[PDB]
Amino acid sequence: HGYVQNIVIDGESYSGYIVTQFPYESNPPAVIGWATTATDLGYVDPTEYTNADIICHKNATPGALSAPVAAGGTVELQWTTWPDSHHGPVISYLANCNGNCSTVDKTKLDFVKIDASGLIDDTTVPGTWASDQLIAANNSWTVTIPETIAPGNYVLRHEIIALHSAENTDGAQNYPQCINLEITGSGTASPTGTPGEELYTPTDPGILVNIYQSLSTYVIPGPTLWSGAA
Ligand SMILES: *[C@@H]1O[C@H](CO)[C@@H](O)[C@H](O)[C@H]1NC(C)=O
Ligand SMILES: *[C@@H]1O[C@H](CO)[C@@H](O)[C@H](O)[C@H]1NC(C)=O
Ligand SMILES: *[C@@H]1O[C@H](CO)[C@@H](O)[C@H](O)[C@H]1NC(C)=O
Ligand SMILES: OC[C@H]1O[C@H](O)[C@@H](O)[C@@H](O)[C@@H]1O
Ligand SMILES: *[C@H]1O[C@H](CO)[C@@H](O)[C@H](O)[C@@H]1O
Ligand SMILES: *[C@H]1O[C@H](CO)[C@@H](O)[C@H](O)[C@@H]1O
Ligand SMILES: *[C@H]1O[C@H](CO)[C@@H](O)[C@H](O)[C@@H]1O
Ligand SMILES: *[C@H]1O[C@H](CO)[C@@H](O)[C@H](O)[C@@H]1O
Ligand SMILES: [Cu+2]
Repeated sequence: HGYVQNIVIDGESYSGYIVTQFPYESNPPAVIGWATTATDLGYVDPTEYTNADIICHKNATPGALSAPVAAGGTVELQWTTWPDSHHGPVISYLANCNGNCSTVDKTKLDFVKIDASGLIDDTTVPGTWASDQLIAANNSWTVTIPETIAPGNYVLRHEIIALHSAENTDGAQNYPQCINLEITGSGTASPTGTPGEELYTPTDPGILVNIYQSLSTYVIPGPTLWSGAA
């Protein structure tokens, strides 16, 4: 359980959607993070992989703000304290809004995988994962905006999938978090994305998986990493 509470881009800081506070305010601030009803700080499970909740988490609505970032620059996402038990991959996607992201129809976002890390080392079961690297780096993850991606208004969908109960059908726990970015630069690529409701299935090898054994490989779920990615 947890959420993205802060975002840093080239020395400027942007509050996340503080789901522990904003849902209970009459006038919460405008932020680049999407609002969600995931008030218990929980997850989306595989029974919702074809439903709108998997896109940007439960009942999510776009943030009213966007953060500028140069193509080729970095975006740092700062999570709340992530529990070590929640081992799994850390996956990040960009989707062009082709318009103002704050009024986008989230079912029309086609997500391009631009960053993904999975099982790092399994010499001691259940292994060291991207989520453990995230914990060690001050509970944060940094992604690079591909330098060739065309400028525009994009959603960054940043996600931890916790696998500690994924040995059972519908056991995986997806924690997606969306923020709005205004990407600048001289990129010209418009890679093909995947609709959020088509990213994952409940039987994917990285989704239905028993991490309490030595794994020789872990297939990170979702579409292929885009060749333009860092
Ligand atoms: C989430 O959206 C559904 C579908 O419109 C709605 O029925 C439900 O009440 C919402 N849940 C909230 C706002 O907590
Ligand atoms: C994008 O839409 C939001 C929500 O209506 C609005 O507040 C904001 O001003 C818009 N951004 C621009 C650059 O027009
Ligand atoms: C570590 O994370 C906290 C909150 O998650 C943040 O306030 C702090 O600036 C971060 N430190 C660095 C060096 O990024
Ligand atoms: O449009 C998708 C396409 O965009 C990139 O710029 C190319 O390098 C290809 O490797 C990739 O498949
Ligand atoms: C490691 O070993 C497993 C069998 O457990 C294979 O499925 C995998 O391809 C790799 O060789
Ligand atoms: C667990 O054992 C497997 C072989 O099945 C190795 O691939 C892995 O590195 C770990 O030693
Ligand atoms: C082991 O093999 C799988 C493919 O079966 C890869 O996806 C993984 O990254 C590792 O190389
Ligand atoms: C990942 O890579 C494959 C080809 O390697 C593409 O077909 C796909 O669209 C994604 O960019
Ligand atoms: Cu949890």
